Amino acid sequence: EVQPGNVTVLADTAIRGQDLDEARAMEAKRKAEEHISSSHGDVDYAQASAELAKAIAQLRVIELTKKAM
Amino acid sequence: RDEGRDVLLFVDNIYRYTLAGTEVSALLGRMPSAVGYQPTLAEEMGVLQERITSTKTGSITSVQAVYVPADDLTDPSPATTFAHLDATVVLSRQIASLGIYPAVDPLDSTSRQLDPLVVGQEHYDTARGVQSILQRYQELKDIIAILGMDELSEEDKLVVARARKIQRFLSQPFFVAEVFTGSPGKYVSLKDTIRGFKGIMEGEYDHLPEQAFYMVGSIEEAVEKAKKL
Amino acid sequence: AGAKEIRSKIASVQNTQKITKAMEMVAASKMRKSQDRMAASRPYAETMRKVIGHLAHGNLEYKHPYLEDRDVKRVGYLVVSTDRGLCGGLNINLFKKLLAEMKTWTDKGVQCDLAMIGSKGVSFFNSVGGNVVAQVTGMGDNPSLSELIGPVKVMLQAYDEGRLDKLYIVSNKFINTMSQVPTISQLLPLPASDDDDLKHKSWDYLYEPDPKALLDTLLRRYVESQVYQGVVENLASEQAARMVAMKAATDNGGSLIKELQLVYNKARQASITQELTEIVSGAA
Amino acid sequence: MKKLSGGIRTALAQYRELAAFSQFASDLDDATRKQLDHGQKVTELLKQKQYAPMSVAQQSLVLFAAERGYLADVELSKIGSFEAALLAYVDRDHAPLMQEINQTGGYNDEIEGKLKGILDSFKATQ
Amino acid sequence: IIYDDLSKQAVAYRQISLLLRRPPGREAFPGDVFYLHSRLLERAARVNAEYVEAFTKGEVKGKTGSLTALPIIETQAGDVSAFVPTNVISITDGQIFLETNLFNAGIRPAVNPGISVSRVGGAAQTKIMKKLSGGIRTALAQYRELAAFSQFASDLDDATRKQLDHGQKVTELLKQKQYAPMSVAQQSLVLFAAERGYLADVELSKIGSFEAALLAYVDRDHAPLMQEINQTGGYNDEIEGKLKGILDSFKATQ
Repeated sequence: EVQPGNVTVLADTAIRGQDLDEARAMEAKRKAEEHISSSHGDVDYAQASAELAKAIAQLRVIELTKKAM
Repeated sequence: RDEGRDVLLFVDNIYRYTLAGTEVSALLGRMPSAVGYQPTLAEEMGVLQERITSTKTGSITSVQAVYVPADDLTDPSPATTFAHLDATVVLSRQIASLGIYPAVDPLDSTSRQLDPLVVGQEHYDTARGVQSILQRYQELKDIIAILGMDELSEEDKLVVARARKIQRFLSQPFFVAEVFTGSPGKYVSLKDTIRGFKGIMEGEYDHLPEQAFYMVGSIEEAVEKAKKL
Repeated sequence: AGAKEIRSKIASVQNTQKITKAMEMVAASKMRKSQDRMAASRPYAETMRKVIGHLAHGNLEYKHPYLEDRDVKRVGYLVVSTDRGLCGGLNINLFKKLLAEMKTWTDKGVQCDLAMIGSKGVSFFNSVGGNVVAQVTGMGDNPSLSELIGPVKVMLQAYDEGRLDKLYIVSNKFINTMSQVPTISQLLPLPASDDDDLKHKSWDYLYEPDPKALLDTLLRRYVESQVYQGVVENLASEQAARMVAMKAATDNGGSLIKELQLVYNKARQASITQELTEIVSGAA
Repeated sequence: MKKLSGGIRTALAQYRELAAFSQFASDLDDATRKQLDHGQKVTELLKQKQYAPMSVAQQSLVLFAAERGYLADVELSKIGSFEAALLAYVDRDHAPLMQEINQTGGYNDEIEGKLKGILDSFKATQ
Repeated sequence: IIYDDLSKQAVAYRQISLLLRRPPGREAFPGDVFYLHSRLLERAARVNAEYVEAFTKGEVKGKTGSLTALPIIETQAGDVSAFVPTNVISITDGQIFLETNLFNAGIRPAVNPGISVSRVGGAAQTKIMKKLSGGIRTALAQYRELAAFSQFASDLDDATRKQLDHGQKVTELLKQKQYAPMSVAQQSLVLFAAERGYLADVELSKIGSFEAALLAYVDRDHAPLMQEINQTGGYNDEIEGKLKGILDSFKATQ
C-alpha cells in the first residue's frame, strides 16, 4: 500500500492461497469431529502441574484438620 | 524491694528452671504428669512468679527469656509460664536486617497493660493507631512488588508514606551501645514518645525525609536531624 | 492422627506450597514477554482498518463482503480458552458469560455455532454440550496466525453462505496484572468506526485487480488479525491470572501447614504422655 | 486363574501409579489416559454383592476383562458392571463348555480360543 | 577431641539407667539425659591464663589452654527435632549439618549451608579467610534455593542464569576428596575462584575440578610468597594484589 508520503507492506506470516487455506480449514473441521489430544509447548507447566498433582493427591489433610466446607 | 526500690529481675531462661524442676521431681521418684512433666509444675511456677510483684513498699519487675519447645506454645512449660506473663518482647531477625535496632517487632509484641484503659486513652489509641498504619503497610507491600505503587490510592500510599516513617522512628540508639557505635543515644519519656508518634501519624512531619527519623530521641531531635541533612 | 504420618502429611503440603510458589514465579517471568507480542500485534490490524475504511467508502455498498447488517438467524463464536489450567476463573468466567449470552440468542430461536481455540475450552464444551464446528489447540506459549487460518476460514465461509449472520470473538481483555475481563466483541459485521470512516481525502489508490477484490482480501486479513490479537492478548491475561492465582495457592498451603502443625503438636504430646504413663503404671 | 490373573495384577499396579493424575485427568494425553480408564474399570470389576460367590466362571469375566478391552468398548463404569451380570448368564446359555472349565480348573489354548469367541459372540446381545 | 556417635552413648546410658529401674523420660531416656551431654561438653572450653598458672603452680605462665569438642550425632530421616539431637544442639555452640541427598549425590563434603552454622564463627577464623569466606557462606545457600526453582523453569533470564552457573561452579569447587586435607593456602583457590571468577571464564564444570588441581601446583613454583600466608594467616591490601597476579599469571598455564 503506497499513499501520500507513506508506504507499508502488510505481509502474510505464511504462504496464503485458496488451495492452502481450504486445506487448513478442512483440518480444523476434522480435529473437532474427533476429540483428540495435542501437546501444548509448555514443559515448565507440564512437570510442575504433574508434581503438584502427585503432591496434592491422597492427602487426608482436609480431614486431619477440622475445617468447614 | 523491701529496701524501697523498684528492681529488674532477669531470668537467663525460665524454661531451664521449670525443666530443672522435672529432673528433681524425677529423682524424688515422683510420677510423670502430662507430656512427662512434674505434677508439681503448676505450683512450682506460681511461687517463682507470684513472688515477683509490686508491693506497697517496693516492686520487682522481671524480664525472662522464654523457650517454646518444638515451637508448641501449647506445651506446659510455655503454656504455664504464659498464664503468668504480662507482656512479650519479640526480637525479629528481619527487623534487624533493615537496620531498626531495638529489633522489637511492633506487632507480635504484646502487652496487656496497653490493651486496657489503664495506660490512658491517648496512649492506647496512638498505640492501636500505629498497629494499623504499620500493618496496613504490609498488605500493600506485596500489592506493590507485583503491581504499580502508583495505582495505590491517595490515602493508602500516604499510609505507606507514614508507616515507612514510623518504623524508622521507633528505632533508637542505646547508651550501652556507645562503645559499639560512637553515637550517644538517649532516653525518651512515654509522653515524648506519644507526642512524637501521634504527631507523625495524624497529619504532620510529612515534610521531613524518612531518613529523618532513624536513630534518634524525641521527635524534635528528628526535626533538627532534618536541617542537618 | 499419629505424629508419625502427620509429619509426612505436613511435609507434603509444604512441598505443594513450594511448587505453586515456583509456578507463580515462572508465570511471572512469562508475563512480560506476553504483553510485548500483544503490543506487536497492533500495527498490522490498525493500519489495515484505515485502508479498509478508506476504500470501503465507495466500493462497499455495491457488494459488502461483511460491511452491511442483515437479519440474524444464526450466530458464530470464536472462543479463546487457554491450553493450560491453574489460572483461577479466567476460563469459567468467560464461558459463563458466553453461555449466558448464547441463551438470550437461543430464546429468540437462533442457533449458535462455536469455533473453539485452546484445550480447556474444547474440554468444557465437550462436557456441557455445544455445536463446535472447528477447533485449534496446543499453541500454548507460541500462538501463530498460521494456526488460526483454519477455524476462521470455516466461520467466515459460513457467513458467506448465509449460515451465519453475526460473528463474535470471545476472549479476556487484559486491563492490568490483577484484572482480566471476559469480553465478547462483534467482529464481522464490520462495526462501525466513526474514526476510520467519517473522514476522507482527495487522492485514491490505483488497484490492480478491481478494488472490490482487494476490499475482500483485506476484510478477511483483518478478521484473522482480530482473532489473533484476541488470542495473543488472552494469553497475556493467562500469565497474570495464573501467577496471581498461584500466589493464592501458595498462601492456602501455608494456612493448612499452620493448622496441621497444631494437629501434630497435639499428637506429639498425646504420644509422649501415653508412652511414659504405660511404662510407669506398668511397672507398679 | 494363575495365568489370567497375571494380567490384572499389573494392570491394577499401573493404575496405582497414575491414580494421582485422576484429579487432573483430561490434562494427560490419550496414551496414559487409556491406562487410567482400564484401571478404573478393572477395579470397578473387582467388586461383588455380599452373598454372591463366583463360579470360577468369574474366570471368564476377570480373565477376558484383561485380555481385550471388551470393557474398553462401552466402558463407562456404570455399564461396566451390568455387563458382568450379563456375560455371566449368557454363558449359562451354552454352559457345557463352561462347567468343563469349572471342573478341570485348567486352560490351554483351545479353551482360550473358545473364550475369545464367547465374548465376540456376546456383544451380539444385551 | 571428637566423640564418635555420642548419640550411641545416649542409648548406652539409657540401657544402664533402665536396668537400674530409674524413672524414664521423653524417649524412654532417663531424666538426666541432657545433664549427661551437658556436663561432658561443658568440659570442653578455652581456659584462661590465670587458671592455667594456678593449676600448673607457676610452671607455665603465658600460655592459655583449650579443649575443642567435636561431638557427632546421628539423625533419623534428617529429623533434628528429635530429643537427643535437640539437647546437644542446645548445648554445643553451632553445628555442621551433613545432608543426605547432598552426600549420595556426588557432592561429598555435604555441608548444608543456611542450616549449618559456627556460633562463634568469625573470631575463630583466620584473618585472611575472614575476608574471602564472607559472602560464600550465604550466597551459596541461595544457589540451592534457586536451583530448586530451576527444576520447573527452563528459559530463565541471563542474570539468574549466571548466578546458577556461579553456584554450581563454586559448589563443585568447594567439594574435595577425602584423605586430602588442604593448606590454609586453600583460600588461594577459595578466594580467587570466587574473587574474580577466574574459573567463570573456562567455567564449564568438568574443568572446574582439574583447574583447582593445577592451580595448586603452579603456586608451588613460587611458594615462599604463599607459605607466608600459611604462617601468619594474615591478609593485607598488598597481599591481595600479590595473589591477583598469581592467577593472572596462571591464565597462561594448564
